[PDB]
Amino acid sequence: ELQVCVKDYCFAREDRTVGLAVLQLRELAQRGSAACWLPLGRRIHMDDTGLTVLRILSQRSNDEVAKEFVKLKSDTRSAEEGGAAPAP
Amino acid sequence: RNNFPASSPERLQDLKSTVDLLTSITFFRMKVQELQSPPRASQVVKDCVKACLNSTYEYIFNNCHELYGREYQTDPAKKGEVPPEEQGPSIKNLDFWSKLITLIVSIIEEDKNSYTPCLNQFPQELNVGKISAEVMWSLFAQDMKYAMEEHDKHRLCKSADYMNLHFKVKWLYNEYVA
Amino acid sequence: FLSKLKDHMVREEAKSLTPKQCAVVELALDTIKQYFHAGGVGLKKTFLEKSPDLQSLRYALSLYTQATDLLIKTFVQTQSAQGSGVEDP
Repeated sequence: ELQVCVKDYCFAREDRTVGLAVLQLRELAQRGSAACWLPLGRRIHMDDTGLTVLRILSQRSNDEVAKEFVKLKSDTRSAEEGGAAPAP
Repeated sequence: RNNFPASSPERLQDLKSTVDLLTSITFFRMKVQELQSPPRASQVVKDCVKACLNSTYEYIFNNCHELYGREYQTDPAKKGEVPPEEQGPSIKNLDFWSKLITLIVSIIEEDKNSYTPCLNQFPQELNVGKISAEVMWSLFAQDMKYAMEEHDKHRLCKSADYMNLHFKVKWLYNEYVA
Repeated sequence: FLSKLKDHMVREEAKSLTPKQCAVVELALDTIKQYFHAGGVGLKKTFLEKSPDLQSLRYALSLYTQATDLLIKTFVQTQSAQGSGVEDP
């Protein structure tokens, strides 16, 4: 899956997450090429197994792939300038 | 860094005894208050270090000229408050970036050399020199990438100057970061 | 364990079900199964093995030891709903 994130560039400060979108490449496995307007969220929406895998991967707190995966899924919109919590 | 400067071994020792006190408090919370997951002394300090490093980075990226100025600058007339477009990034020259490279080196050295030994209580968890190199490069590389993109639109420095900068950057990454 | 490493509450490593506690449990379960089987006086081994309750329990257990890539593949294959409309964009 692609994860597309918009961020505000901020030297001296920190680059704020504006929003995040997921595109499943299963779709593209049929489509070959796709034009799409991905709606952006504040956080990625999950089931019990995503949340179970995530809490499992977060215990692998020295695995760099797990660290970056956990960090990447655990990225959410730094709320401000337009809002904190999404819907699923 | 500001509260316990490396230039004061005495404040480095008070700093060391402070982290010995903070272990002693964490131990009191754990042992006397019988708290089960009190704040871990190494993580508590790692936050403070990351904090102090980020305050350092912000301050250097905003004040590169005043800092590189006073700390090294190869012309005494250039030690002062050079324009903000030269204490942060210039479009005219690459010199802010050669200067920022030296600032970064100097800090990672002080952290590696004065603070990593002063703050040995969690040696496995708290290499101050490595936390320094990572934090500072990360913040740098973002800023440098945008700079090179900006130069590319204007081309005020010669091809050669960017090639020289490339060798410096190549060196820097291949030294500290790689 | 939502709280202690899914969630934000504690900077602890949570401690997983460790290989030894994955064992112990898998053996406690085979013993419980043998108990519930009661040498044929209780539930058939076949009902117990096909038990969705047991299979679910085994699945959750299997996750706790699984490799990072396999966990990540599992995430992508399971999180299918992360590709059908964000809500509050």
